[PDB]
Amino acid sequence: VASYDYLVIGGGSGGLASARRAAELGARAAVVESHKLGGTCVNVGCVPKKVMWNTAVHSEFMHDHADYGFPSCEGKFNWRVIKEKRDAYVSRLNAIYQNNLTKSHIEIIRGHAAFTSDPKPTIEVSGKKYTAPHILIATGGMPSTPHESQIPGASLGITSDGFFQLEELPGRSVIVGAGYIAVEMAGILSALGSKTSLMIRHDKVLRSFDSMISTNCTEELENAGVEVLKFSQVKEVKKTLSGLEVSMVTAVPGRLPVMTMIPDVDCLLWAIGRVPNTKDLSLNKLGIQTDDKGHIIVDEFQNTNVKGIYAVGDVCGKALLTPVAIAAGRKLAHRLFEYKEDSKLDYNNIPTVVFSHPPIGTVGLTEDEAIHKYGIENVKTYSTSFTPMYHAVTKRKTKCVMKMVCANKEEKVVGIHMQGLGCDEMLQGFAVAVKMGATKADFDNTVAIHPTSSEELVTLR
Amino acid sequence: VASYDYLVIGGGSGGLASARRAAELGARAAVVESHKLGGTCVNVGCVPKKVMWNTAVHSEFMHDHADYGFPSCEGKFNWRVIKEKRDAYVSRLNAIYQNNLTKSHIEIIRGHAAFTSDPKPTIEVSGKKYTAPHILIATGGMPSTPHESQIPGASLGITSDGFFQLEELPGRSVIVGAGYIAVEMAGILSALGSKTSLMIRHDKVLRSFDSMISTNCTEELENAGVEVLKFSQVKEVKKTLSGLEVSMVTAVPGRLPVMTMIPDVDCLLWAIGRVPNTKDLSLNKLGIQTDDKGHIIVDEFQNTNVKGIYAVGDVCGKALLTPVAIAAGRKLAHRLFEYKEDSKLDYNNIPTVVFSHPPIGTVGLTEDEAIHKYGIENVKTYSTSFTPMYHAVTKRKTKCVMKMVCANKEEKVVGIHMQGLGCDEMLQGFAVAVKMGATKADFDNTVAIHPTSSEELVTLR
Ligand SMILES: Cc1cc2nc3c(=O)[nH]c(=O)nc-3n(C[C@H](O)[C@H](O)[C@H](O)COP(=O)(O)OP(=O)(O)OC[C@H]3O[C@@H](n4cnc5c(N)ncnc54)[C@H](O)[C@@H]3O)c2cc1C
Ligand SMILES: Cc1cc2nc3c(=O)[nH]c(=O)nc-3n(C[C@H](O)[C@H](O)[C@H](O)COP(=O)(O)OP(=O)(O)OC[C@H]3O[C@@H](n4cnc5c(N)ncnc54)[C@H](O)[C@@H]3O)c2cc1C
Ligand SMILES: Cn1c2cccc(=O)c-2nc2ccccc21
Repeated sequence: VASYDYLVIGGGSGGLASARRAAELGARAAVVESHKLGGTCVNVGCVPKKVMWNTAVHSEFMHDHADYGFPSCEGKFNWRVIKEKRDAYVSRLNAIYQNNLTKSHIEIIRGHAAFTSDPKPTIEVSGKKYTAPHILIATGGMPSTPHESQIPGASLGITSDGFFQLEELPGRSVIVGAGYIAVEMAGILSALGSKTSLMIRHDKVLRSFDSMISTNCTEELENAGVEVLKFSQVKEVKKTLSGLEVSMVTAVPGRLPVMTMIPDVDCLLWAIGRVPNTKDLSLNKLGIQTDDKGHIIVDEFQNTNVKGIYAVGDVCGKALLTPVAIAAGRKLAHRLFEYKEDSKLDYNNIPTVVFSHPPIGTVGLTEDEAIHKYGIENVKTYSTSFTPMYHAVTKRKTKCVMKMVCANKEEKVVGIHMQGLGCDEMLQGFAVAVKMGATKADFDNTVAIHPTSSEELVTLR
Repeated sequence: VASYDYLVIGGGSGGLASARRAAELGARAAVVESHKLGGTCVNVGCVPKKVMWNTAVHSEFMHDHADYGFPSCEGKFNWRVIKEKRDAYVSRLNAIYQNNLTKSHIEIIRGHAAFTSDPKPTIEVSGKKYTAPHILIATGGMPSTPHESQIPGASLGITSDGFFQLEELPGRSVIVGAGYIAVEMAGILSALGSKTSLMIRHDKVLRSFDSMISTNCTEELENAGVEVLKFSQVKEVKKTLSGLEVSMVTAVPGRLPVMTMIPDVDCLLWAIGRVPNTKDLSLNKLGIQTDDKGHIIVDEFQNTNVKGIYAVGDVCGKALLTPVAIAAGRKLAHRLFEYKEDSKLDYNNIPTVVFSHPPIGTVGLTEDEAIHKYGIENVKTYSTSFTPMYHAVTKRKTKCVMKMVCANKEEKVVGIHMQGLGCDEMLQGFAVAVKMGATKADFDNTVAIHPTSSEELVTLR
C-alpha cells in the first residue's frame, strides 16, 4: 500500500485547490481522478457556461446595432462554430490543470476510487491501494434526472451535461427548473434563437434569492422572449416524429389543473437539482456519514464523522460554487499541513452571480432573511430601479435593480442584491466591503464613479 | 436687492447638487446659469462621452462576431444616427435638471453672474442684483487651447466642446494631449473608423496614473490602431485644400529633433488641459483669491478667502470629476444649512474610471506615491496580467492588468489600479473597501466570484 500525507479524491475545483495548497506546505499528495481534471466547472460548468453566455451576450447586443448607427447583421448564428472553440478551450484548460499538478509534484492517479474495509482509511483504484493520515473526499455531484417511475420518458430529456454535448442549436427548447442553472440555460438558448420555454413549479424563478431578484429575473426572462410556464411540471415525455412531446400539468392557484401537450420539442433539459457523487465510494465500509440525499456530512472544519477523512465542495451539498470548494479546500490544507487549527471557510457572505440577461449579483441576506434574523423593526432596505444609460439610445430595454439590506442602528450592510448590465463584474468589490462589515455610511462616504451603474449603490437614499 | 439663504453660481454638477441639498435643509436658494443646466458633464462631458464610448464599444465587439459564430456585419457606421440620439438624450436631461430645481423650489436665474463691489457679497445678473449670507461659486471650467502667438493656426483645432458638435466622423483625426480626455477621444474616434493619431509630449499617456496603467494604456492604444506620436508637439497648423496640415516637432531622447508635416487632417483636437471659469466673475471686486491659472482658492471646507463665499468643483482645479463636485457641494450644504461644522469632502481615495478600450479603474495611491509616503521598505505590491476568457475564442485580444498596492505590516490596501474588460463597473465596490481601510487579508478573506475578471483582485498572490 502506497502511503502519502494527503490523498484527494476528485480532481475538480475543491480537490485540485486543496492538493495544490497542501503540496506547497510540503505534503506528499496524490489526486485521484476518474475523468477529466478541472471537474464540473472546467468541463461541464462555469467555464463552458460562461463562453456560451458571452455568445448569447453578443446576440443580445447585436439587436442594438442599428440603434447605435451600425448596419444590421446577416442572419444565421452558427452554434457549431462556438461549440468547437469552446471544446478546444476546455482542452487547453485540462492540459493546464494536469501540468499544475505535475509541477506541484502531485501524483495523478487515474481511475475511480472507493474506500476499502481496511482499518486505517484506505482507498483502492484499479486494484491498487493507497492510504494517508489525511483523505479528502472532493467528488462533487452530477445533474439530477427524474426516475422513469415518476415521469415516463424523462430519460429522453438531457441535463446541463448533455447541453455541453449539443452540436446544433435546438429549434425548440423546454428547460425544466427554476434555479440558476435553469435560468442560465434558458437565457442562453433563447438569446441564440431557440424557441424557449422555462417550466417552473411556482410563479417565479430563483425563489431562494431576494424577492426583488426573483421578481425582476422572471420578468426579464419574459421580456427577452423566454416563455415562463408557471405552476407547471412534466407528467410524461414521448418521442414523436419531429422530436419530443412534453405533457405537462399546470395548476395555478385559484384555477383548475390543466394538462397541456407541448409538441415538436427538440431539446428537453432537466435542471431540477444536483445529486452528490458518493454512491460508489463504499462510504459504508468506514461508516462515513451521509444524509438521505447522499451528501457527505461535515463539521465547520470539513471533518467527516471519521478521523482523517474530510470532504469539501458539492459533495457536501452546501453552497455549490467553484470558489467555495476552492476556499474550503485551501483552508483545509492550511489546517492540516500548516497546523492552523482555526483555519476554516466562513460560509456567510459568499457572493454569487447568475448569468442571466442582464446578470444577477447577490451577497449576504435577502430582505426576508434579515427581517427574520434581526427583527422587522431593525431592518431598513434601500432600493432603486433605473434603465442604464446604455439604453438611452436603444429601442430594446433592460432594467437595473439594486437593493441594499441594512440592519440595526448603524445600518450595517447585511445584504446587496442586483440585476442589470455590468452587475457580474460589479459584485466582487461590494462583497469585500460587506465581508468587512460595511455600514451604509461607508458606502455613502465613498465617492461615486460616473457615469456607471455601479455608482447607484453608493448614492442610495 | 433680492436676498436668499444660498446663491449658487453655476447650474452644473457641483452647483445643482449643493443647491438641491441646501433646499432640502430648508434654505431659500437660487441657481444662476448662463447656459444649459447640467453644466459640462451633461452637455459636453461625462454623459455624451459615455454614449460615444458605448458606440465605440459596439464597434470593438463587432470585430468578434465571426469568432463567436455570427455572420459579419455590413460596413458603414453612421455618426449622424448616434449624434442625433445623443443630442436628444442631453435635451431630456436638461429638462430633467430644470424640473429638479423647480420641484425643489429653487429659483433659476438665467444669465451670467458677476460679483459687485457692494460691501456685503452681492452678484449681478442682467442688471439685477442678488445677495445671500452664503454664495457658492461653482462655475466649472472650459477646454484649454494654445494661443496663436505660441502656435500659429491653433484656433483651427477644436476641443472636446467641438467634438460634441461634430456632425460626421472625421476621416483623419489628430488628438493632442496625454490625459484621460485625450485618451477617450482618440479611442472613440479610432474605434469608429477615424484614422487616428494621439500626440503626446513624452513616451506614454496618463503619466500621473500608476506606471502599470500608463504603460498598458499606451500599449493598448497602439494595439487598437491609434498612432501614438511620442515626444511630439504641434508647432503650427495650416488650412489646406483637403483639411489641415499639422506641423509637429518630435524630439525623442537620444535622437535629433525632427519636424514632420501631417497632411489631410480633418479633425485636430486639443485636449491639453482645462481652464477655470473665473475671468468674468469680477472676483477682484471682493478680493477673492485665485492662483495664477485663475482657480479659486479654498480651504478644506471649500471656503474662499472671503467670508460667506465658497467654491467647489472644477473651478478650484482639484480632482476635476462630477461626483467630486457633487460630494463637495452636498458636504458644503450640510455644513452651512445643517450646521455640521465637520462636514467636508475627503479628497483621498476618490476613484476614477478612464473610458479607454478596455476601461481603466483606479483608486488610491500609485506604487510610486505609496513608496514616497510609506518608504520603499514598507510597500508591497501585488499584480497580475491575463487575457479575459471573453477572448478565449477571439483572434482579437485585449489584456487585463491589475495592481494592488499595500503598505505596512498589515498590508493595508492603499491603491488599486487596473485596465481591462468590465473594469469600469468593477471599481466602485473596491473603492468602498479601500475607503474602509481594507487590508489584503480582507480581500483574500472574500470568496471569489467565478468566472469573472473581478475575482482576480481577491486571489492575488
Ligand atoms: C451547468 C453548470 C454551470 C455552473 N456555473 C458556475 C459558475 O458560473 N460559478 C461557480 O462558482 N460555480 C458554477 N457551477 C458549480 C461548479 O461547477 C461546482 O460547484 C464545482 O465544480 C464544485 O467543485 P467540486 O471539487 O466539489 O466538484 P467537481 O468540480 O465536480 O470535481 C469533482 C471530481 O471528482 C471526480 N470524481 C468523482 N468521484 C470520483 C471517484 N470515486 N474517484 C475518482 N474521481 C472521482 C469527477 O470526475 C470530478 O472531476 C456550475 C455547475 C453546473 C453543472
Ligand atoms: C469631454 C469631458 C468628459 C468628461 N467625462 C467625465 C466622466 O466620465 N466622469 C466624471 O466624474 N467627470 C467627467 N468630466 C468632468 C466633468 O464634467 C466636471 O468635473 C464637472 O462638470 C464639474 O462640475 P462643476 O459644477 O464644477 O462645473 P460644470 O459641470 O461645468 O458647471 C458649471 C456651470 O456654471 C455655468 N457658469 C459658469 N460661469 C457662470 C457665470 N459667471 N454665471 C452663470 N453661470 C455660469 C456654466 O455654463 C455651467 O453650466 C468630463 C469633462 C469633459 C470636458
Ligand atoms: C459588455 N458588452 C459586451 C460583452 C460581451 C459581448 C459583446 O458583444 C458586448 N457588447 C457590448 C456592446 C456595448 C456595450 C457593452 C458590451
